[PDB]
Amino acid sequence: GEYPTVSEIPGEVRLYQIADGVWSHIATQSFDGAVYPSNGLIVRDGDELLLIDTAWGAKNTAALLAEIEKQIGLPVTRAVSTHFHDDRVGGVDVLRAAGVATYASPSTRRLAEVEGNEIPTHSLEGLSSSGDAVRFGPVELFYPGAAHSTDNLVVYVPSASVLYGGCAIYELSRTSAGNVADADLAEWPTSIERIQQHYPEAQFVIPGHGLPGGLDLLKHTTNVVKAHTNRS
Ligand SMILES: N=C(N)NNC(=O)Nc1c(F)cc(S(=O)(=O)Nc2scnc2C(=O)O)cc1F
Ligand SMILES: [Zn+2]
Ligand SMILES: [Zn+2]
Ligand SMILES: [Zn+2]
Repeated sequence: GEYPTVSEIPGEVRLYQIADGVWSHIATQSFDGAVYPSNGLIVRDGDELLLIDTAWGAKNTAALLAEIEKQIGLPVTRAVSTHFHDDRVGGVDVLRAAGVATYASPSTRRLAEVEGNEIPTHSLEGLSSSGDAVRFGPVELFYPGAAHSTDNLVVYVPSASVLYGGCAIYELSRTSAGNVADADLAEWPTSIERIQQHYPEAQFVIPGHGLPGGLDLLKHTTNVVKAHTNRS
Protein backbone atom coordinates (compact mmCIF):
# COMPACT_ATOMS: atom_id res chain seq x y z
CA GLY A 1 0.00 0.00 0.00
CA GLU A 2 1.73 3.23 1.26
CA TYR A 3 5.43 3.43 0.10
CA PRO A 4 7.76 3.84 3.10
CA THR A 5 9.28 7.35 3.60
CA VAL A 6 11.88 8.68 6.14
CA SER A 7 9.03 9.25 8.74
CA GLU A 8 8.41 5.40 8.91
CA ILE A 9 12.17 4.39 9.09
CA PRO A 10 14.67 5.21 11.89
CA GLY A 11 19.71 1.88 11.12
CA GLU A 12 16.40 0.25 10.06
CA VAL A 13 15.14 -1.14 6.72
CA ARG A 14 11.58 -1.61 5.41
CA LEU A 15 10.59 -3.99 2.55
CA TYR A 16 7.88 -3.06 0.00
CA GLN A 17 6.24 -5.73 -2.26
CA ILE A 18 5.90 -4.17 -5.78
CA ALA A 19 4.71 -7.36 -7.53
CA ASP A 20 4.83 -11.15 -7.13
CA GLY A 21 8.43 -12.15 -6.15
CA VAL A 22 9.65 -8.47 -6.36
CA TRP A 23 10.36 -6.16 -3.35
CA SER A 24 12.10 -2.84 -2.91
CA HIS A 25 14.29 -2.37 0.20
CA ILE A 26 14.22 1.12 1.78
CA ALA A 27 16.95 2.45 4.17
CA THR A 28 18.18 5.89 5.34
CA GLN A 29 21.45 7.69 6.00
CA SER A 30 22.15 11.04 7.72
CA PHE A 31 24.43 13.23 5.49
CA ASP A 32 25.16 17.01 5.89
CA GLY A 33 22.31 17.55 8.42
CA ALA A 34 19.59 15.94 6.16
CA VAL A 35 18.11 12.42 6.16
CA TYR A 36 17.83 10.78 2.71
CA PRO A 37 16.26 7.37 1.87
CA SER A 38 17.70 4.88 -0.59
CA ASN A 39 16.06 2.06 -2.54
CA GLY A 40 17.30 -1.35 -3.64
CA LEU A 41 15.59 -4.43 -5.16
CA ILE A 42 14.94 -8.04 -4.02
CA VAL A 43 13.93 -10.57 -6.73
CA ARG A 44 12.86 -14.16 -6.02
CA ASP A 45 15.01 -16.71 -8.04
CA GLY A 46 13.13 -20.03 -7.49
CA ASP A 47 13.64 -20.70 -3.75
CA GLU A 48 16.56 -18.20 -3.35
CA LEU A 49 16.73 -14.37 -3.52
CA LEU A 50 18.82 -12.00 -5.69
CA LEU A 51 19.62 -8.68 -3.98
CA ILE A 52 20.17 -5.49 -6.04
CA ASP A 53 22.37 -3.05 -4.06
CA THR A 54 23.31 -2.78 -0.39
CA ALA A 55 21.28 -0.72 2.11
CA TRP A 56 24.01 1.98 2.25
CA GLY A 57 26.57 0.75 4.83
CA ALA A 58 27.41 -2.21 7.14
CA LYS A 59 24.77 -1.61 9.87
CA ASN A 60 21.89 -0.97 7.40
CA THR A 61 22.99 -4.05 5.35
CA ALA A 62 22.98 -6.34 8.46
CA ALA A 63 19.48 -4.88 9.26
CA LEU A 64 18.47 -5.64 5.62
CA LEU A 65 19.56 -9.35 5.93
CA ALA A 66 17.74 -9.57 9.33
CA GLU A 67 14.54 -8.00 7.77
CA ILE A 68 14.71 -10.38 4.76
CA GLU A 69 15.31 -13.38 7.19
CA LYS A 70 12.23 -12.30 9.27
CA GLN A 71 9.78 -11.28 6.49
CA ILE A 72 10.63 -13.47 3.42
CA GLY A 73 12.55 -16.42 4.96
CA LEU A 74 14.49 -17.32 1.76
CA PRO A 75 18.28 -17.19 1.45
CA VAL A 76 20.06 -14.32 -0.38
CA THR A 77 22.51 -16.27 -2.60
CA ARG A 78 23.62 -13.41 -4.94
CA ALA A 79 23.83 -9.60 -4.87
CA VAL A 80 24.63 -7.10 -7.64
CA SER A 81 25.91 -3.57 -7.00
CA THR A 82 24.68 -1.17 -9.75
CA HIS A 83 27.65 1.26 -9.37
CA PHE A 84 30.76 1.84 -7.23
CA HIS A 85 29.43 4.44 -4.70
CA ASP A 86 28.69 3.62 -0.97
CA ASP A 87 24.84 3.44 -1.29
CA ARG A 88 25.48 0.49 -3.62
CA VAL A 89 28.67 -1.33 -2.36
CA GLY A 90 28.76 -0.15 1.31
CA GLY A 91 27.85 -3.37 3.21
CA VAL A 92 29.32 -5.76 0.60
CA ASP A 93 31.68 -7.20 3.32
CA VAL A 94 28.53 -7.92 5.48
CA LEU A 95 26.87 -9.77 2.55
CA ARG A 96 30.08 -11.74 1.89
CA ALA A 97 30.35 -12.75 5.59
CA ALA A 98 26.74 -14.06 5.39
CA GLY A 99 27.71 -16.27 2.39
CA VAL A 100 26.24 -14.03 -0.36
CA ALA A 101 28.08 -14.08 -3.76
CA THR A 102 28.61 -10.34 -4.50
CA TYR A 103 28.78 -9.23 -8.17
CA ALA A 104 29.55 -6.04 -10.11
CA SER A 105 30.88 -5.20 -13.59
CA PRO A 106 34.67 -4.96 -13.98
CA SER A 107 34.12 -1.21 -14.50
CA THR A 108 32.42 -0.94 -11.07
CA ARG A 109 35.08 -3.15 -9.37
CA ARG A 110 37.89 -0.96 -10.77
CA LEU A 111 36.23 2.32 -9.73
CA ALA A 112 35.42 0.90 -6.22
CA GLU A 113 39.09 -0.08 -5.83
CA VAL A 114 40.31 3.46 -6.93
CA GLU A 115 37.78 5.05 -4.50
CA GLY A 116 38.88 2.78 -1.57
CA ASN A 117 35.26 1.44 -1.37
CA GLU A 118 34.20 -2.20 -0.74
CA ILE A 119 34.75 -4.37 -3.88
CA PRO A 120 32.19 -7.04 -4.87
CA THR A 121 33.94 -10.44 -5.38
CA HIS A 122 32.54 -11.68 -8.73
CA SER A 123 32.82 -9.99 -12.18
CA LEU A 124 29.78 -9.43 -14.47
CA GLU A 125 31.00 -9.93 -18.09
CA GLY A 126 29.27 -8.55 -21.22
CA LEU A 127 28.32 -5.04 -19.97
CA SER A 128 31.31 -2.84 -21.05
CA SER A 129 29.60 -1.21 -24.13
CA SER A 130 26.54 1.18 -23.96
CA GLY A 131 23.35 -0.80 -24.73
CA ASP A 132 24.85 -4.15 -23.53
CA ALA A 133 22.30 -6.40 -21.76
CA VAL A 134 22.94 -9.73 -19.99
CA ARG A 135 20.60 -12.10 -18.25
CA PHE A 136 21.19 -12.71 -14.52
CA GLY A 137 18.70 -15.27 -13.27
CA PRO A 138 15.27 -13.51 -12.89
CA VAL A 139 16.54 -10.08 -14.10
CA GLU A 140 18.18 -8.48 -17.12
CA LEU A 141 21.19 -6.25 -16.34
CA PHE A 142 21.57 -3.27 -18.76
CA TYR A 143 24.48 -0.83 -19.20
CA PRO A 144 22.79 2.23 -20.78
CA GLY A 145 26.02 4.27 -20.93
CA ALA A 146 27.47 6.87 -18.57
CA ALA A 147 24.92 8.86 -16.54
CA HIS A 148 25.05 9.33 -12.70
CA SER A 149 28.35 7.40 -13.00
CA THR A 150 30.35 5.90 -15.88
CA ASP A 151 29.58 2.34 -14.68
CA ASN A 152 25.88 2.64 -13.67
CA LEU A 153 23.67 -0.41 -14.46
CA VAL A 154 19.89 -0.65 -14.49
CA VAL A 155 17.93 -3.80 -13.64
CA TYR A 156 14.72 -5.07 -15.31
CA VAL A 157 12.50 -7.90 -13.91
CA PRO A 158 10.82 -9.17 -17.14
CA SER A 159 8.19 -11.24 -15.21
CA ALA A 160 6.82 -8.18 -13.27
CA SER A 161 7.70 -5.28 -15.75
CA VAL A 162 9.74 -3.65 -12.87
CA LEU A 163 12.60 -1.33 -13.94
CA TYR A 164 15.09 -0.39 -11.18
CA GLY A 165 17.07 2.66 -12.33
CA GLY A 166 19.36 3.08 -9.31
CA CYS A 167 20.93 6.55 -9.11
CA ALA A 168 20.66 7.10 -12.95
CA ILE A 169 16.86 7.73 -12.40
CA TYR A 170 15.48 10.53 -10.15
CA GLU A 171 12.14 10.52 -8.28
CA LEU A 172 9.64 13.24 -9.34
CA SER A 173 10.11 15.18 -6.03
CA ARG A 174 13.85 15.70 -6.92
CA THR A 175 13.88 18.89 -9.00
CA SER A 176 17.66 19.56 -8.68
CA ALA A 177 20.72 17.37 -9.52
CA GLY A 178 22.09 15.18 -6.66
CA ASN A 179 25.73 13.96 -6.37
CA VAL A 180 27.01 14.55 -9.96
CA ALA A 181 30.80 14.57 -9.11
CA ASP A 182 31.25 11.29 -11.07
CA ALA A 183 28.41 11.93 -13.59
CA ASP A 184 28.63 12.25 -17.39
CA LEU A 185 26.12 15.10 -17.78
CA ALA A 186 26.84 15.22 -21.57
CA GLU A 187 25.84 11.49 -22.04
CA TRP A 188 23.16 11.17 -19.33
CA PRO A 189 20.19 11.99 -21.62
CA THR A 190 21.46 9.65 -24.38
CA SER A 191 21.83 6.91 -21.74
CA ILE A 192 18.21 7.50 -20.58
CA GLU A 193 17.06 7.30 -24.23
CA ARG A 194 18.76 3.85 -24.42
CA ILE A 195 16.75 2.76 -21.29
CA GLN A 196 13.51 4.14 -22.86
CA GLN A 197 14.17 2.28 -26.19
CA HIS A 198 15.02 -1.04 -24.41
CA TYR A 199 12.24 -1.11 -21.73
CA PRO A 200 9.30 0.75 -23.37
CA GLU A 201 6.98 -1.84 -21.66
CA ALA A 202 8.13 -1.16 -18.03
CA GLN A 203 5.07 -0.54 -15.77
CA PHE A 204 6.92 0.23 -12.45
CA VAL A 205 10.10 2.39 -12.34
CA ILE A 206 12.07 2.52 -9.06
CA PRO A 207 14.51 5.46 -8.67
CA GLY A 208 17.67 5.10 -6.54
CA HIS A 209 16.08 7.41 -3.93
CA GLY A 210 12.38 7.99 -3.04
CA LEU A 211 8.98 7.20 -4.59
CA PRO A 212 8.38 4.75 -7.45
CA GLY A 213 6.47 5.75 -10.59
CA GLY A 214 6.24 4.88 -14.27
CA LEU A 215 8.38 5.63 -17.31
CA ASP A 216 7.68 9.40 -16.79
CA LEU A 217 10.57 9.21 -14.25
CA LEU A 218 12.98 8.86 -17.25
CA LYS A 219 11.73 12.08 -18.92
CA HIS A 220 11.70 13.70 -15.46
CA THR A 221 15.42 12.82 -14.99
CA THR A 222 16.22 14.13 -18.53
CA ASN A 223 14.50 17.46 -17.63
CA VAL A 224 16.45 17.82 -14.33
CA VAL A 225 19.84 16.83 -15.90
CA LYS A 226 19.27 19.33 -18.81
CA ALA A 227 18.32 22.13 -16.33
CA HIS A 228 21.56 21.40 -14.36
CA THR A 229 23.64 21.32 -17.60
CA ASN A 230 22.25 24.80 -18.46
CA ARG A 231 22.96 26.43 -15.06
CA SER A 232 24.23 30.01 -15.80
N1 LIG B 1 26.63 17.60 -6.75
C1 LIG B 1 28.00 17.33 -7.01
N2 LIG B 1 28.53 17.78 -8.06
N3 LIG B 1 28.82 16.71 -6.14
N4 LIG B 1 28.42 16.34 -4.86
C2 LIG B 1 29.23 15.76 -3.97
O1 LIG B 1 30.42 15.65 -4.26
N5 LIG B 1 28.75 15.20 -2.83
C3 LIG B 1 27.42 14.90 -2.67
C4 LIG B 1 26.31 15.63 -3.38
F1 LIG B 1 26.46 16.73 -4.12
C5 LIG B 1 25.01 15.22 -3.26
C6 LIG B 1 24.69 14.10 -2.51
S1 LIG B 1 23.13 13.73 -2.51
O2 LIG B 1 22.34 14.87 -2.93
O3 LIG B 1 22.80 13.25 -1.18
N6 LIG B 1 23.00 12.55 -3.59
C7 LIG B 1 23.21 11.25 -3.25
S2 LIG B 1 23.62 10.63 -1.70
C8 LIG B 1 23.66 8.98 -2.28
N7 LIG B 1 23.32 8.92 -3.56
C9 LIG B 1 23.10 10.13 -4.20
C10 LIG B 1 22.62 10.29 -5.59
O4 LIG B 1 22.36 11.40 -6.18
O5 LIG B 1 22.37 9.18 -6.15
C11 LIG B 1 25.66 13.34 -1.83
C12 LIG B 1 27.02 13.69 -1.90
F2 LIG B 1 27.95 12.97 -1.24
ZN1 LIG C 1 26.24 7.19 -6.85
ZN1 LIG D 1 31.74 -16.81 -4.95
ZN1 LIG E 1 22.59 7.44 -4.88
